[PDB]
Amino acid sequence: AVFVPMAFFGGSTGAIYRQSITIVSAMALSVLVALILTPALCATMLK
Amino acid sequence: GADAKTVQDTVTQVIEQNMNGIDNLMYMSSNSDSTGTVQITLTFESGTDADIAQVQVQAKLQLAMPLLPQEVQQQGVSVEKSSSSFLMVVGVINTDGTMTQEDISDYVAANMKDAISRTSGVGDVQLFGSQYAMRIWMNPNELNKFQLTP
Amino acid sequence: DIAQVQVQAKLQLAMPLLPQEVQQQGVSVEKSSSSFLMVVGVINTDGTMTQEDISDYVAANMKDAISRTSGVGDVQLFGSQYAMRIWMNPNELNKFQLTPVDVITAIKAQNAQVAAGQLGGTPPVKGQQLNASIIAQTRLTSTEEFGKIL
Amino acid sequence: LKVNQDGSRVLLRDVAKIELGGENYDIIAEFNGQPASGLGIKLATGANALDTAAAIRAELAKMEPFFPSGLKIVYPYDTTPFVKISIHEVVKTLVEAIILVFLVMYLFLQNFRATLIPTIAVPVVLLGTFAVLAAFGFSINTLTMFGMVL
Amino acid sequence: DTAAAIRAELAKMEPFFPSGLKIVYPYDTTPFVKISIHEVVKTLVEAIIL
Amino acid sequence: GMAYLFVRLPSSFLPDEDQGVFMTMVQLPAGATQERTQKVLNEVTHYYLTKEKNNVESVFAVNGFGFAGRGQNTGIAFVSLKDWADRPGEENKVEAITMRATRAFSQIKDAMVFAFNLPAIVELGTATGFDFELIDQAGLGHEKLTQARNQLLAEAAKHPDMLTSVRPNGLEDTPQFKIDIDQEKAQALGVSINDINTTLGAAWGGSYVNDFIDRGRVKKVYVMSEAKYRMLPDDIGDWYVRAADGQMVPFSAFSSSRWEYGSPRLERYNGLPSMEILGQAAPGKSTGEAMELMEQLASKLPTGVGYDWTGSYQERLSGNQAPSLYAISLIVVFLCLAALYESWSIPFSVMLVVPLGVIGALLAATFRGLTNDVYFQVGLLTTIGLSAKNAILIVEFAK
Amino acid sequence: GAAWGGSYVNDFIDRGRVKKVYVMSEAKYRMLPDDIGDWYVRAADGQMVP
Repeated sequence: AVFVPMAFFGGSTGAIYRQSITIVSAMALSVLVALILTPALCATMLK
Repeated sequence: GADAKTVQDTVTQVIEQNMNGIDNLMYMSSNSDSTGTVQITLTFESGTDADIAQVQVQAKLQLAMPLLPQEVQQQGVSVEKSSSSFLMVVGVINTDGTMTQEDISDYVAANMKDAISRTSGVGDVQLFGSQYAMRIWMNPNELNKFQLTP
Repeated sequence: DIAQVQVQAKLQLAMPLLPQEVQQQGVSVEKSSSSFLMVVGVINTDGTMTQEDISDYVAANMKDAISRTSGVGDVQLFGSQYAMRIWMNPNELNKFQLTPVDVITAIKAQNAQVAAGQLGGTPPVKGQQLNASIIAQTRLTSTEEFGKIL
Repeated sequence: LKVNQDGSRVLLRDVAKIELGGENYDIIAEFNGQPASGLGIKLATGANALDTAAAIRAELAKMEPFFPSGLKIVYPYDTTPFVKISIHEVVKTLVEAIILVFLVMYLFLQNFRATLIPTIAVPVVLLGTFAVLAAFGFSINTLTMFGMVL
Repeated sequence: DTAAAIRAELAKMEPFFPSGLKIVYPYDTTPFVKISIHEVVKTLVEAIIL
Repeated sequence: GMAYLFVRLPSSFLPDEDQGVFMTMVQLPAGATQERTQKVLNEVTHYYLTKEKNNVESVFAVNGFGFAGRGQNTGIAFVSLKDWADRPGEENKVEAITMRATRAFSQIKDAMVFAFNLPAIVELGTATGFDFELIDQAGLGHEKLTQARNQLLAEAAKHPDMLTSVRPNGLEDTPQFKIDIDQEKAQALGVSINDINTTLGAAWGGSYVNDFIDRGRVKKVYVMSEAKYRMLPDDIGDWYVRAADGQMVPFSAFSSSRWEYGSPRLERYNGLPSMEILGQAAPGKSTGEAMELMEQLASKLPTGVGYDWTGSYQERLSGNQAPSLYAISLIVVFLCLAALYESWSIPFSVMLVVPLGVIGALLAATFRGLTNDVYFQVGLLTTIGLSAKNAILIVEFAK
Repeated sequence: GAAWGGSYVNDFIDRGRVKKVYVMSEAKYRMLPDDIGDWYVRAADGQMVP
């Protein structure tokens, strides 16, 4: 809600405040990795 | 040969009042030097396909090539994709079997240049020199001597 | 977009087979829409001018920019742009023994731009101090100047 | 050109000098005060930059072997190595940001296997984001690389 | 949209006109669009109210 | 404080970088020659060789080709600096190298040479940056346009306030050698005006005749004249055309010589004559203010003289843009913080951590001389996302 | 052809803008069939021919 709306850019500052989204594929993958897997690993093994 | 005023309204103007009915376009600019040269830039919207627009801008020309001098027709007209800036600038020199700054520009333009512009998406190549040509330097004193003109 | 081309340059293999009268005239390949939308009338109220004077100013200031503007298919002028119009009297032609061929030759001679070179040329003599462009026959301007053609 | 009265032949050499030289002497370049030409390639308005310049050396590579004596290539003004620095110092930056994250995970949790889950987390996320830009059209830009760092 | 910027180009032309040159507007389609919104979006509102 | 440390913090787009590669451009006055400009291109090549061995690997000078346009009045060297490792300090980096290069060329020379690093960018968005363009909308000529642009360059220079730096693109304006061929004189002696126009044209300027084959490849054949028979005005009469009556006739018979004042580069814009105006917003003001205090100067000019911008945003940079972007970033953030929360209080807690992190971002940026460019604008967005974090954790667990 | 129908000869410059030059005849010398004979071509022997 701060990143993708700021990627509603315009003009020669086109791919400038656009390539957020690059950030967010990464954020939603950090959520994915931390919703899959990290839950697993944590249980799988710690102490 | 043409001066600035000549190119201004023999090539430049003719193409400009025949540069219409084109999808997408913010503005148009142009230069017309005293060297007998002209160059128009038709800028388009952001994210416009340079492929389709490279045509469009031309053959919407052409309805105008017959209205130009026969000197300019046989010369190099061109419609290419621009990028105000170079990237690679491959210098070409001689060390051992020495040759001139004229001899080298011919070999560059008669072996490697033709293949470079063709290679992976080059917009336009600028030769730094000139390709050879059968150059003839008419003496006007040995022209009146036998009663003759150019 | 693609079909506007396609239909043409698949033409053109045919422009050389047409008369030279049609080549120099307005050939065109545009996008159609059997119907107008805006029809901006242009008149005079105070400083009165004719239905001929107005069609020139419309076609020499605003029309060139309209067709170019946001995706216009084709503009139809309602009148005509000005032109150096010459009305050959055939009685004052036989009077001096002459034809319309001699009139056309006189305008393609005196009314013509020429590409003269330049002082201190492109390959100069090392040590020249100036380099200026030479002007030659310039294109004619007014109705008086066409009247004084020999 | 002629055959004057007495059987004498006027030739083109008799009236004019004849050497093989450039078609345009308007420009001539030096490379450290040495006589030289060169190819100043300019980009194509959407082309893939470094990929274009990669195969500029593909075409050029096949030219090298058939050169006359002394002809050697040199490389001024070139953009390729700036790309090579923004990867080997971003992907370097990357690695240093992990290595330092690793020791902060050790100082707070002394467990060696606990300072490991987050070390395996972010390398995986990085990679998936490469695959998303590939599917959405983008490239490994100067921008998007800094986007992995932030 | 095309006819919107027909008045964009035309607007910059007006000021540099000789004496008497005035623009007039016959045969024009723009206001038919303006009616099919201010009487559809009007229709809309009346269908709620009722 | 968060405001004051932001309103005063200056605007920008993208930092100009050391690219291991820069260049410097040459330019000569009123109709200089190939010999004159090459003298300056040698002097330039040595500052980079003799007085810059440690920093410069090579030079690639080019005589008679500027980026302003073309002609034997101009020039351009293409520098290729030694790698970054061998260049250690700030002195040995493009900002400092082009600083004392511009100093040396403005000191011991007498033409016009500069030097400049490379806008990564493209060619635009200098920020506090400008490009007006004077258009001739009416039917006046190039002569009356020259004076109108001189009047707008003069008003700018006579009340700046809050200054401005404004110079033309390159109309310089040099003499041209006109030749009036009286046609009643010509056909009297029996010379065709065809013959005369291809005698003056093919001699002085050249004439592309026909193609031949050199060593397998097709090239061109040109025709002109030895250089010495076409250098000055007196060599016009050396050329003799032939008439119908098989006798020679000099050029001086039908020709008259006289100098004029024309332009070596006529520019146009949208099908009408035009002259480019390259200014820069002042060290005080910034762009939106400078441009609008240039528009009322164009309206104080003679009849049949308008204006139009080129091509100078059309929609860019810090906003205009930014605000509307942030605006929605604020209108959403509250939602999401409610799609997993409920109340009318929870989201406000997160929605005033915003300035906590931001003031520190402004401080460090305002501190070491940087600016609100692209990279600071996106370090901001991450900072609100990392405050959102932390804070949300404080809310989530406590609620 | 150039009398009755017109002939696009060559371009000139009116007030800055390039336009066309045309050649034809005053209207009265090309209205009806009898005005064909009013036009006299010239022959190689320097004398007029209707």
